[PDB]
Amino acid sequence: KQKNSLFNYIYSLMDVRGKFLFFSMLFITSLSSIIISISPLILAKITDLLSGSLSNFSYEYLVLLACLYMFCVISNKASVFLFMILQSSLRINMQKKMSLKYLRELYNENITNLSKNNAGYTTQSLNQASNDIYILVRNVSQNILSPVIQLISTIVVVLSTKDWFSAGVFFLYILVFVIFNTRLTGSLASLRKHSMDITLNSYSLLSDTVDNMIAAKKNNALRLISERYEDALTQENNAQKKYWLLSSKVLLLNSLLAVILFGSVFIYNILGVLNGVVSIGHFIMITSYIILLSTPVENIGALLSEIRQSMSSLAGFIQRHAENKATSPSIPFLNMERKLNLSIRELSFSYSDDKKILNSVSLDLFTGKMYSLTGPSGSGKSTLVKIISGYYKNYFGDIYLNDISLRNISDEDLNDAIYYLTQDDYIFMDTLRFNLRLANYDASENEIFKVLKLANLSVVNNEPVSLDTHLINRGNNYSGGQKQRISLARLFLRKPAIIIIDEATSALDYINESEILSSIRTHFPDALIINISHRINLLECSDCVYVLNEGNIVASGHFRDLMVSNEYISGLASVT
Amino acid sequence: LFNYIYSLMDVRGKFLFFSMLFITSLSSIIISISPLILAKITDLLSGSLSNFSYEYLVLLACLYMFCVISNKASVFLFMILQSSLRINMQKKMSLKYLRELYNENITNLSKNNAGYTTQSLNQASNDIYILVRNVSQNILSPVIQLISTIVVVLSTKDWFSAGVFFLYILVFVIFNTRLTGSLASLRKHSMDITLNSYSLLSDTVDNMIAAKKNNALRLISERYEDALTQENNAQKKYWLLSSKVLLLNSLLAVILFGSVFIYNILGVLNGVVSIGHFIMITSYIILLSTPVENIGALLSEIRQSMSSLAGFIQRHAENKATSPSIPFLNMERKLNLSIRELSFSYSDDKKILNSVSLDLFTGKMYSLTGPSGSGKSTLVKIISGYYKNYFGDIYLNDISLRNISDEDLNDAIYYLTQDDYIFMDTLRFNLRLANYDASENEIFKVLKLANLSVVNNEPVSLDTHLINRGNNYSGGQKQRISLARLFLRKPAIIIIDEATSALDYINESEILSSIRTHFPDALIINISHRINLLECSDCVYVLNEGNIVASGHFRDLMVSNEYISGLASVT
Ligand SMILES: CCCCCCCCC/C=C\CCCCCCC(=O)OC[C@@H](COP(=O)(O)OC[C@H](O)CO)OC(=O)CCCC/C=C/CCCCCCCCC
Ligand SMILES: Nc1ncnc2c1ncn2[C@@H]1O[C@H](COP(=O)(O)OP(=O)(O)NP(=O)(O)O)[C@@H](O)[C@H]1O
Ligand SMILES: Nc1ncnc2c1ncn2[C@@H]1O[C@H](COP(=O)(O)OP(=O)(O)NP(=O)(O)O)[C@@H](O)[C@H]1O
Ligand SMILES: [Mg+2]
Ligand SMILES: [Mg+2]
Repeated sequence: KQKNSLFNYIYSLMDVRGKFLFFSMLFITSLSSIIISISPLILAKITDLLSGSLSNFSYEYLVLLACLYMFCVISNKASVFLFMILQSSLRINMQKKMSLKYLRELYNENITNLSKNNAGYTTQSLNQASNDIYILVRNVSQNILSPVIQLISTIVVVLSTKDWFSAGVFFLYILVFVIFNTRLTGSLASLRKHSMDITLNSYSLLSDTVDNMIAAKKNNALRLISERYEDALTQENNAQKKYWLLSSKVLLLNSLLAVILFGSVFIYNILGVLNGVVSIGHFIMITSYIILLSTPVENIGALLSEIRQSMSSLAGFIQRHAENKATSPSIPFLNMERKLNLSIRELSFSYSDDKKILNSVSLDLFTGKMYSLTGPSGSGKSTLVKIISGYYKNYFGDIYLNDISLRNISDEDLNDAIYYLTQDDYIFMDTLRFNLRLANYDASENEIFKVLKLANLSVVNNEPVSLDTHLINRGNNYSGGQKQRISLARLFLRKPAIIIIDEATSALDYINESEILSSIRTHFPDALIINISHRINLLECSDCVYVLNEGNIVASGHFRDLMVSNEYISGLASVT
Repeated sequence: LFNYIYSLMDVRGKFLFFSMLFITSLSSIIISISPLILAKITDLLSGSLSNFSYEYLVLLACLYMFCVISNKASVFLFMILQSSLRINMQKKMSLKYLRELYNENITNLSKNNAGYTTQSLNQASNDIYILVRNVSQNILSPVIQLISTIVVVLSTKDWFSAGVFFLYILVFVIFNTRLTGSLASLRKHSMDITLNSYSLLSDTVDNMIAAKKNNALRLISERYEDALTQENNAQKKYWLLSSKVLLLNSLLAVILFGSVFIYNILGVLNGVVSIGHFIMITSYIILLSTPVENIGALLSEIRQSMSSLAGFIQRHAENKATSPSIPFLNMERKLNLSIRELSFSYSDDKKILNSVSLDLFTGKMYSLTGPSGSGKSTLVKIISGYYKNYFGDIYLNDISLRNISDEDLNDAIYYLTQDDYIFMDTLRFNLRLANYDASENEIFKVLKLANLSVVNNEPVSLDTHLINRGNNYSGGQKQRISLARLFLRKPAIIIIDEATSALDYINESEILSSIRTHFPDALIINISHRINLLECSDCVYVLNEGNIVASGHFRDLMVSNEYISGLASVT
């Protein structure tokens, strides 16, 4: 079932130019194997014409024979050069389509599955898959028809000259070969997959160490960092050496078998020539076939190995990138109301198992009102808003948005209705313009600059901020607060019903914090605002405060009614 | 360059490399006899065909088989040694890179992402591979086969054949070297665009959640599709030149060797040339393709893998200022900080620190505040030796920062960064980052002081597996990992850059209490917008647009300064 899907996926990556280049590669490889299977006869015809006659033969016929042999050799090499030219053209062709499909496949993945591995891993995963496709494209376009043509014609012709021992031992070899190799192909594929996986693990650890280099540098941790990479590389070498040995054994055994079987056919025809039983022409033909047969034998060996091993390694890739999907019913044409109310009913959640993060959160929130959510680090404020923001769908209980459940809301509509301002910032290495166009693609130069004022990012160090400001990796080109302001500026281009601010202002000064938080309520008057904070002034300003403790909502109501009643908020209101 | 590749080979590596060179050379000696054995077989065919002529034909046919067998055994043996050598050189290459990356400056490290550095290793490893190959295979072997050919064809006194043969190698080596550089430049430029593309993929994948939640598939996809289009165009430009060189080299071979074939045909038809010699000549024409091909590779591959490997050494061994350092410095337990007229720019375009003049002392806690963009982080980063391109001076008990080794500075100062850097590993590993030699107990002791010894009424295990960017943990729990690291370290200066923002008053005050307890003589710089730290400090410093605008006690500043007055009014 998955075998059919694999080849259909490779075929789909080929546009019209791609399909021609692939069939041209198959044709040229097939045509040249026809032509080169003629050449051992030409050689035999040259040999007899000369053998016996004492320079008494048609010199014009020898020239015609020698020219035909040359045509064979020239056309076969022209074919090799033409195949590799078409091969690289098809690699280039299929490359772009493959890479975009990956990015688009990664975008449609769930946050839980995305978080599982880093960039180093996903980057090298594409690498392996691309190469796996390449191998499969090659093995199909080159090692299917061509070795069959050359092996069929060889037994047909040697059978025609009524040499039974030669054609016999020849057919015996292809039989013993195809059996022996298939009986060891899977054993190689498993050893190769396990290696390639360890290789991913190693690239994963390199990107992890390089992304956190400053930390390792400042803690003078070269030894600790170096040793855990050195361990990964040692796991890589050992996995590679295990493949190497099996690969080397198969090659040595296949070589020894060829020497024993084809060596006998060579000795047999030598004795046949010495006892006048066999002609020299025929002896040269059998000699010519023994030599010619190596490349189709090689191309079969390759196909049996390469097709199975690249199909195994490519199977594993398609699995960890298209699998994780529960159901998701969604609504066909939903046009959400400008005013939305949130109703969380007996919400329960666990990230893993054994430990529950949200016990039975029951809340009811309404349009145009600001609410504060607080609790100790580990209560699950972020978790709760993440679930409201559709990060996770594996939850017990229900969440409504004006009668409509979250389960029946499309991820596109949900993201248009709600805007979550994350605890950590996500700044793209690009222009400031690009980082803001993330929020709204169709936004004009003015709409974007207007938004900079709202996020207090229109002027930095008495200088006007350019929309063409290049932003370094993780936006570390900008201050902690300036990073927060990028993410805040995004909100102003968006048009949501619910606005979640998860400690999204923590890096800002008292002036900026208040001005932006003011601009949010001004710009979005009907927006329901959930605010996560450990600070009394941010809790004070809200229409109602909710205290989360160990998964359950322990206290509700006005801040003043809570600053003495509740154990946590009294703990906050310890200062002053 | 070649010394760097050679250095990557241990004793087993050097054997495997020389075995590859030897076997490649030996097989080219053996296979260069081959056209003469074919000639002798053609000679015998036009003879008497006596018992002895038949026996001689067989012994001859066996020698040609030995040639063909030994040449193929050599191919199989070479590829076996090549993969063994790849495996061998692989580890040594990769660690040298990581160790080279560790010794790089923060400014240069920040320039490119992991996607880029990961694929940069990929390209260089492959460039080494190619070079190892072209040297071990395409130098002695084609020379042997080309020399013996002209020598033998010259011996049989065929001047036109040996003439046009020598003419071909001459026209070939000239034509190709004329186009090699043009190919290398087109290939390097392509490989660089390839890095740019991997860089954009890792940038997009690392910030996927952001792009997902902003329904930005179109903007994200478009950006990558543009990069891929820049990649294809750069690749197609190489492809065309590569394809043209190959077709022109093929057309030259057809014209030159085709003439040698027609000449010897006419020589055979006019009784001038024997059939035995005519075979030997076509046998030499056919044999010559592989050494011509290996020279075609050597010429083109050695140049293009040297160009792209030159670039890799340039960007990974340069941009070093000076650093005079100190031989054996054993820093005093008590250190005072003296910043005198400090000025700094990141990109010279704008000044970030105007003329910061400060003086700080042992066992005293100081607070630094100001608006976002004033330069609090910048200043402490310079104190922490992140940057060295600064005007003015910074002392540490008479000793200047400029004369302090980055290792000693990192032992004297401990900077708790604005953003957290959690390693995807065990909690144990994240804490062992601070001190390698730390025992299981020293590490658990530190978990208590960090307020991380219990999470959700459950005891925290040192074997807790931490996901990419530590997103397996809460904002505050992340901050606590970085804080726990400080307790394994032994510094004189402790900088806390908004390192407790994600913590509530209780824990913020509780951890900051255990810091002062465990590090009594430590000078503490605290960057905070909150007041529960500013009020706790022995002195407050207000930074505004690069210059230090206010000093003294917090209470004396919420009277004098409007910024400190307004900040305190948030009660
Ligand atoms: C003139 C000479 C030209 C060359 C000759 C070409 C012959 C090609 C032979 C290719 C495949 C044959 C099958 C290989 C498995 C045999 C090993 C064997 O014992 O296999 C037992 C199983 C099938 O093998 P498998 O599970 O895949 O694992 C292989 C492993 O060796 C289990 O232990 O079934 C049978 O016993 C039935 C076998 C018959 C199936 C098909 C026959 C078609 C005949 C040829 C037509 C196949 C189509 C391709 C070629 C036209
Ligand atoms: N991805 C994750 N996998 C497993 N557990 C997690 C994950 N993220 C968070 N947790 C745990 O769930 C608990 C609550 O996490 P979270 O919702 O981030 O917290 P919080 O209450 O908002 N804390 P804080 O923002 O730091 O003040 C913590 O004890 C975390 O360790
Ligand atoms: N790596 C960098 N490259 C270029 N400019 C930078 C860099 N880091 C900081 N800046 C700029 O320097 C100024 C101050 O940066 P920084 O020292 O982080 O700030 P801050 O005043 O401490 N702000 P904050 O901690 O976020 O509230 C800002 O205008 C930044 O854009
Ligand atoms: Mg949180
Ligand atoms: Mg800062």
